[PDB]
Amino acid sequence: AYKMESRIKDISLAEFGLQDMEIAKTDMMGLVELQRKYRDSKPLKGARITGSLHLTIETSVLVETLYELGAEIRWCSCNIYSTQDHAAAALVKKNIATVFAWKNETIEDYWVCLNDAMTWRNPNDKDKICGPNLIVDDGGDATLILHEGVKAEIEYEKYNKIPEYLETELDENGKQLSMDLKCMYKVLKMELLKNPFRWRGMLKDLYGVSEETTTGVLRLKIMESEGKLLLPAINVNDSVTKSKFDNTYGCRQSLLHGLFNGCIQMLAGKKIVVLGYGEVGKGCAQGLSGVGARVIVTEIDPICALQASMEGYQVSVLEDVVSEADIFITATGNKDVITVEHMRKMKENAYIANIGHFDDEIDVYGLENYPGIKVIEVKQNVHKFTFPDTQKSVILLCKGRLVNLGCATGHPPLVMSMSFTNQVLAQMDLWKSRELVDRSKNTRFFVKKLSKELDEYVARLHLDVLGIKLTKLTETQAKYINVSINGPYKSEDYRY
Amino acid sequence: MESRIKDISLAEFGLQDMEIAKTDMMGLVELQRKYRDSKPLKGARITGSLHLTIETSVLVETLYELGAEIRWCSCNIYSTQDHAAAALVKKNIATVFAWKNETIEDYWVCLNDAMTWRNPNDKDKICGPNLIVDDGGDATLILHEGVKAEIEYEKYNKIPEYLETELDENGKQLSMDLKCMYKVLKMELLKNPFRWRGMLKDLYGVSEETTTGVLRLKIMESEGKLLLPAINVNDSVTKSKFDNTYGCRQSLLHGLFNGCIQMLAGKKIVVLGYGEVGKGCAQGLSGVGARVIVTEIDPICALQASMEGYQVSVLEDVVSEADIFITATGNKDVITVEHMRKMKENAYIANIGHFDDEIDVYGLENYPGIKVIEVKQNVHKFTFPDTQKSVILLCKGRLVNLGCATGHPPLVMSMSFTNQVLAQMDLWKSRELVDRSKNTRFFVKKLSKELDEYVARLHLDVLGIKLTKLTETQAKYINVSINGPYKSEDYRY
Amino acid sequence: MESRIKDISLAEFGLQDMEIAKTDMMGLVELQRKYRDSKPLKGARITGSLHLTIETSVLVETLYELGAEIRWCSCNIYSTQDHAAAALVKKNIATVFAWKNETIEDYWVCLNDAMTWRNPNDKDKICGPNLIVDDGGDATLILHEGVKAEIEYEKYNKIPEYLETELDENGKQLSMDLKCMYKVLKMELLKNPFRWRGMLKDLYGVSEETTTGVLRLKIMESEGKLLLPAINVNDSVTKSKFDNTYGCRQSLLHGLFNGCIQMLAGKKIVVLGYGEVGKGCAQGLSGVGARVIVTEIDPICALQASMEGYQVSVLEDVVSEADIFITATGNKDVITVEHMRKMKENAYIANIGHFDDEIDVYGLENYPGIKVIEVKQNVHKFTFPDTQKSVILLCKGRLVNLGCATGHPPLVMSMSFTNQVLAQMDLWKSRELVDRSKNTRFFVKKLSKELDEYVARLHLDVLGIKLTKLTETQAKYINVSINGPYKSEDYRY
Amino acid sequence: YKMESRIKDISLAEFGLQDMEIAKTDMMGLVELQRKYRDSKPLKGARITGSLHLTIETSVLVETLYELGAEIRWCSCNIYSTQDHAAAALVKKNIATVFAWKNETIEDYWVCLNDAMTWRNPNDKDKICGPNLIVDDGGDATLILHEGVKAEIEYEKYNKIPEYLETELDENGKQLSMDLKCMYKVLKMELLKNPFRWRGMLKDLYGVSEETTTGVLRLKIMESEGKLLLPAINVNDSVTKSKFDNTYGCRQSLLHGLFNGCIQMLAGKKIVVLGYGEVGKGCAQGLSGVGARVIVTEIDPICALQASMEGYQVSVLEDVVSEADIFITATGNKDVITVEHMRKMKENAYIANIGHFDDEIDVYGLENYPGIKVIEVKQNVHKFTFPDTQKSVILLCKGRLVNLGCATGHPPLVMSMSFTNQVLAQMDLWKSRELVDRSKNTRFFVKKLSKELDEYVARLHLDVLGIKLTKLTETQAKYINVSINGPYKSEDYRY
Ligand SMILES: NC(=O)c1ccc[n+]([C@@H]2O[C@H](COP(=O)([O-])OP(=O)(O)OC[C@H]3O[C@@H](n4cnc5c(N)ncnc54)[C@H](O)[C@@H]3O)[C@@H](O)[C@H]2O)c1
Ligand SMILES: Nc1ncnc2c1ncn2CC[C@H](O)C(=O)O
Ligand SMILES: [Cl-]
Repeated sequence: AYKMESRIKDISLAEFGLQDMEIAKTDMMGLVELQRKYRDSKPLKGARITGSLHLTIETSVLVETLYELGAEIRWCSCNIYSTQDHAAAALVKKNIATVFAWKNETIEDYWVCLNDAMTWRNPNDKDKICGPNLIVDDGGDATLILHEGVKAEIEYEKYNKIPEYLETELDENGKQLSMDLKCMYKVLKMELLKNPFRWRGMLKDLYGVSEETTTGVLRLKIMESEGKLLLPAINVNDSVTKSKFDNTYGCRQSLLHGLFNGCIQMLAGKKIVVLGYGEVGKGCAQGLSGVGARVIVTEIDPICALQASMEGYQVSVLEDVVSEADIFITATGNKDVITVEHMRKMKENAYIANIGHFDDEIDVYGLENYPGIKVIEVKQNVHKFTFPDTQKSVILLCKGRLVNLGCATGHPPLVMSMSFTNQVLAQMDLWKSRELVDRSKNTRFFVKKLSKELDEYVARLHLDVLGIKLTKLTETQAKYINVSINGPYKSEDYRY
Repeated sequence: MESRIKDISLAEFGLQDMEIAKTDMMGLVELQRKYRDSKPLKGARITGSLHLTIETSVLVETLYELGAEIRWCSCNIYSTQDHAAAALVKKNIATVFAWKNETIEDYWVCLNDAMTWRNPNDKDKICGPNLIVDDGGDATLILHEGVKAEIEYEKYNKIPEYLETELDENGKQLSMDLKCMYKVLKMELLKNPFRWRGMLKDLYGVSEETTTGVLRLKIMESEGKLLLPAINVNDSVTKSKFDNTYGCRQSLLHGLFNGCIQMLAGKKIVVLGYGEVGKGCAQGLSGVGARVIVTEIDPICALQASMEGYQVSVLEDVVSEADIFITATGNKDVITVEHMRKMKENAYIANIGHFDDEIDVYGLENYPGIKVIEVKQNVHKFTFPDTQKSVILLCKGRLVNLGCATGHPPLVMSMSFTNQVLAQMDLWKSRELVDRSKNTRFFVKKLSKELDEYVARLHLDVLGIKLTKLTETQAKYINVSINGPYKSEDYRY
Repeated sequence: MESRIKDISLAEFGLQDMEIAKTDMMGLVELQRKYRDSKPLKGARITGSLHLTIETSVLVETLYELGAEIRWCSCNIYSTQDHAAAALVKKNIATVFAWKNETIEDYWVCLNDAMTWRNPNDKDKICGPNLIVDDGGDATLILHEGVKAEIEYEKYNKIPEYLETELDENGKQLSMDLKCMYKVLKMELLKNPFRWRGMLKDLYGVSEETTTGVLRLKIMESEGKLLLPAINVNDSVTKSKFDNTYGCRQSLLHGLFNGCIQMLAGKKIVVLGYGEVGKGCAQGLSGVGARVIVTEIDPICALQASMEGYQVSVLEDVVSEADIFITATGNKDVITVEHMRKMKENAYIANIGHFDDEIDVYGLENYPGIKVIEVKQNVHKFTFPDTQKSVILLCKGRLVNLGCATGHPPLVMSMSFTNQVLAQMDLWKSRELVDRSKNTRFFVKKLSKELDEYVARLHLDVLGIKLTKLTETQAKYINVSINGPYKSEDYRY
Repeated sequence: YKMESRIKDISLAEFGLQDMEIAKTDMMGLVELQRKYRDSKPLKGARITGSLHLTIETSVLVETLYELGAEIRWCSCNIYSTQDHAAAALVKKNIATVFAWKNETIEDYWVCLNDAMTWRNPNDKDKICGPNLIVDDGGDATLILHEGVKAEIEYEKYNKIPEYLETELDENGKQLSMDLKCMYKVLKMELLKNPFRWRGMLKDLYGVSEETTTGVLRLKIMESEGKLLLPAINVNDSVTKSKFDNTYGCRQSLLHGLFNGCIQMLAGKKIVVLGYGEVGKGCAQGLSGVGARVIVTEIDPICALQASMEGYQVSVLEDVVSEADIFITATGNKDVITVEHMRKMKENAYIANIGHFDDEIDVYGLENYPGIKVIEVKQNVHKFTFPDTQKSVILLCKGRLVNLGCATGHPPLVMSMSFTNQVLAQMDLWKSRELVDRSKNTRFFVKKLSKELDEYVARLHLDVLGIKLTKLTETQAKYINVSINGPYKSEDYRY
């Protein structure tokens, strides 16, 4: 059932995956505790969960936790390069989940895999096609294919034909659509022809989505302000134990791993430009400085720019340092941060990489299609592009995809356990409140966050890993600072 | 002879990494530009025993462009980058005996093969190298032990019984490296017992790369047993204060990130030895949030660690609570099987020193009832049967930055190897001064500060460094020449 | 397992009746409409021991639509309606072990089978239910007596003596229900002596339907021996004040009309017990002209009967003159063999309490030389040899409304069963809060007044009830919320 | 006896005899008559044909007539009211020759009645004759006799089978009821066997005693038109019959009929009782007894006010047809509930009749409505669904008297009171037989039993319920102007 239906690279790699999961668990005490505490009561019993999140060894422990808490699971990765095949094999081999993921997927297969993960069959009702009850999303692709599907079906009924926007290679104003959109549209057209009520049919049983990253939250917020969000949502990224640990300390280590694997050069003494000084950019700069690099920051936000200056970093606009810098790292969550025109001005063998969720930060398409460009594969997922006029080259790590997961194996278990403990709590919250979702009356959905009580709980579960000894307030002390001995200890607007 | 590498087809990826790497190896690039026409090393036979990385192939390419004939092998069983080896053979730069994941027996055969040259006058007769590039002293050791073997072979006119026994002087099992070296020596005594002493007539010197190899040279020098001139490359300022410190700062982290799946942040990481290597390791580990705890025998180095805010303890007081252990002492028996049994569940262990001796890997592997599983390529989890607790060892205790990663980056290696080429050029030009006819003793010397500063000058443009020029009056005030040297001989930088 | 019922071909009749019944079971209809998609009981395994009537079939259907997997049996040998059981099996709504006119032996086997679940992981292993819907407490009893048996079994490493004997502690013959339960318990000790205790880990609660079952839960709670959380459904206002009262007002009459051919008008009919059931019985009997005489032990209840114009006497003073006797006490030995021997020729006897213990049927059946004839299905005339006098007993003293008729009608059962579904949802939603690690003590609780009023709201439309709404000023004056609850916790309605 | 009888199953006999003995504990009037007259046998030699629901209670009536010396033939007066174990008991003991079973077709009903009226000549094997006396309930036995006589006169007048017997329509061109077509089918058949059959029975017919209101109505109509062909006794209007059986009997048996046929709770429901006469009064009382909200319909202003005095709403069917839950007809009239009323009722409304005939409800109109879907809910209970509205109504036992169609009728006590009147009426008719002159006058009347006998029936049942009657002193008897032994009330007293 699980092996037949799953689509993975190689099932024989399962044991390596299982051994790694067990080693990782020494530090993932949040997930370990959740399994110990809830594997019998099963708070997610009966829930069909579709996950779209980089299928790493850390993610396998997340999936395992969901499974032990009673859920059935279908999973895919949210990036073509991030899957670790031995982690994927472990899940399939142990019948923990039906998996559709492998390292180095074509963009076409990426969308087929996501759609496959969203496609369920109900054994209690003639194996009728249905959707998930809950979604674990990272970047919003699962949430996007649902909403774009609903949109495609409404447009389909309106004129009783395939929408024209799904059959063209151009967008609203003559520009070539990204390959990801063309590949998603190809799947949406394929599903309209099979059943044009598919996506709307899924809304009946869908009780929520828990989003992992900043870019996904951005997408959720935009839908919410337009009144187009079709299901409840929990913003996992903005938990303190997520955004202030994963985004920061996780990248501090994983960026370096990615650069070490993709870039052969010494980082020490190099001028490295970190574009964006947010939670991710802060961790990146700290890591880079930690190994002797001279970090130059770019920012649009005056507060973040000043914070960078307070840490001793030069803050410049890209145009003033593009011709002189050695390495460029985008961490903005924005688009067109590094253009082809910027690339043409870079010094010989300047390295370029992105750590934001999507490749849009760098004009990778513009570079690959530059007339007369020459490309060489330096190593797996590292390419050198040479311009014909100047004969100068630039080296791009993993086609602009998040470098820590494209050129390395992402953040280590400890911080992923903090992030994933929030995910499990979010999934439990959405499932346990499923009765309160009413579509025949309200229809308007919102984005929320987990309570500070839970947020603090995530931190408590990981203290023993590092031998942290916490102090306990006396009754008189608690009253003095106006808090309960058991927390929460900070006001809702506290920034840590 | 015919090169022995893993796969010749990897050559293009190797040549391509060499060209990228050269963007930063301006020392070697300059030496090639300046000396490729005059070829100051023309006619020289050079045998090298040094981790065959991409950075090393640029060193080999540089020795080749300067006119030397070359034979090479790696000085560790796991440090060879196969594509780098392939690039060298593909362009006939050198005859190579190297591949990643060699057995100890094959390591010694490769080395022996790299030292074997054929007579440029005759054909059927054998000879040795003129110059040696060594890292750790293994090429130098086999030469000396070979001579020592041939001498005692003639005296008692039979195979010396220490080459046939597996136990040492104290009845304890010899290391696999010694047994495999002794196996090779026995074979050469039967094939030709004048081989090692035959090489002495044409040996003009050795240039040693690392602290541990220099230690071996100094011991042979004090006993009056050194058989050729030697240049200590490790102790150039542009080698010891850059490669050992800043190179490890980045390469230890690379090795740990590849071998150890866990987060270093917040972990109590013990760095055993706070010398040039240890200092760099500590700095890197701190750079990614680790809590570094240092062990030392030298009260000066211990105070230095404390001045950078590090706790300084004895291993026995922290072995049960620490998370990761990193040996950087260049000593032996620093981590014992008894230390390992007291470690917490899934504690990580690794060595960055030149030899595996720092950790008792043999005692671990041969512990009664031990259970071992391969976590990934060159990472093993050992589980003790009495406690059911496990420890994870990176690459069987071999230098972790080259066993689980690709070693230091090109910039610092270019500085280290620029010193190697200059040392080779020095030994070669001074060959007439080596007089064998009268048993004169040989010595260990270092490169001049003039050349040491030169190495630094050649790499300033890589990082956009702008040097200030002294005025004539300023130069006089501090009593130096405008062109250097700028510091007295005992300056520590 | 495969269901064990009388006849699957009766399914269509059952399905039609269920559909007609739903016209009045608007509590269950609404729960299905509102929760069939979200499924608040999804994945829960529910075992039910409750008279399998058409009304119960709609309860089961409701639990199923809300997501549970279900196994069901009846809590009386005569109460199952075969067409109701067939409907459930035909539609795959539940696995059923029930049929009308079961032997006492088959009754305990059916209950035991209903409690047995195939483990979804290891198809070759057994497990128990997560939740239990009980009526009278036999499911709860067999579980607790099972645990007791296994503990006593390991304590002396042999089958406990009390399970292998036909006598009770005082040498008196055990009731057939106990002998048959014990038979099953001995059979399970030999198969798997960890069965019952193994079920506890996944047991989150029991919701109890009737007064007698609640008494049993209350005794276990005070002794500290209750093994799972419990919800007392009987004592919801929308249950005890409707089903027990008005349900019996109609179903007692239906039972009597089917079993007793004689006219009720003018007869002296003794109603033993004037509680919630007796009150309804008395009202129905006098509604068709009978002269009701009440017996009571409670002075308050006795006064209430007197206030409704009924004579209140002790059984002895009227046993020789009364025509019909109806027990509604929930007690035992209310009608003894000696009472029966003093009754007039052709006196009728029936019980409406949960268990047959109210009448000494065993003593009657085993009276020496007693003659018995079957008047009709489940109606027997016993003739004493010494007096030649006869008494006519309805369905061997089993609850007459369900033994000689089809029990209460759908409207009140919907009110009772809507309470059952809410209790099950409550127990399932808070399953994570149950813990057996800390070795905790379990309790009996009741549903809130908010939910109790909601049950009533769900049934107002059935009868065209137009409810008045409080103004904001009125609500403040009587100190309540416009949306209720409207009465304090101790309010008696 | 066992030779001719047509019943379902003789093996049910033991259960029937056993129920008879249990029933007799309360049927003290019948037990007393048997004890007083089994030796003198006042009905000795009388041939009695009965058409009255063959229940256990009726078996006791037949046993009583048999003990009193009569030869008996019996059938039921409804296709669903027979209890098979009761019929079997009579056949096994040779008490009577029986033609009756539960769930007869309408064709079989009339054949059974015709067979119960046919007697073999006591002085000849070959020839056939009629009964001496008739015990009738609803008037069907009486009807077939008169219609038979009418059909014989018509047959001889035009020397051919009367054309109203061959067609299946009435004067208006409307389809005849199935009971009329099947009766005519039998009357046509008998003209071809013996066209003097019915007139030949007159010679020996000494009278009929009628049980129910509807049968009496039929008798009163024949009497007023000068067409009654034999003396008749109105049993329905004895005080110990109409004020007990009709009222208290239905109070219990309507409920038993409803509880068996209708799965729903009666409490709180709006239940319409159409007709508030002796039957309706008892019905309303029983329904209220179990919490129903009774709504009464009436054409009689006196009866309507009576219902209002007991707290019942009085409405016209049209004003409540859309909101009521259950409808019970107790009028003895026709077309009280039409198809159009049925089409307006709420989803799953229940409909039933307790009057003697199904005519009160347009059952034929419902069954033949175009596109109607019908399903059997249980034995004798059907759900009918309309195609345009998709709404349904559930009819109990095709509109036949519900207490006997869906249950087993009144209990023994009141039936004993009704049947003690029947036995007394049979004795009176038989004892006065020589006062019937067929040669002289063909002017027959309907009379009732005297108040003395009426009070006697009540006396015979007082001990069943431990009733203690007070005795008048001589001075008290003179003061209220009655005899110490009754009668105690004037003839017009209404009780
Ligand atoms: N047949 C049904 O459908 C049905 C429905 C509901 C409840 N029940 C059962 O009916 C029984 C009574 O239920 P209830 O809710 O009326 O209980 P209750 O406690 O309200 O009433 C029982 C009454 O019996 C009286 N009593 C006890 N022992 C007596 C004795 N020896 N003599 C006289 N009176 C005595 C008590 O004083 C009490 O008032 C229980 O067994 C219950 O489970 C049956
Ligand atoms: N990249 C490297 N190539 C060759 N040798 C390397 C590299 N990184 C570290 N080493 C080890 C040499 C170093 O100078 C030492 O002394 O051990
Ligand atoms: Cl839940």
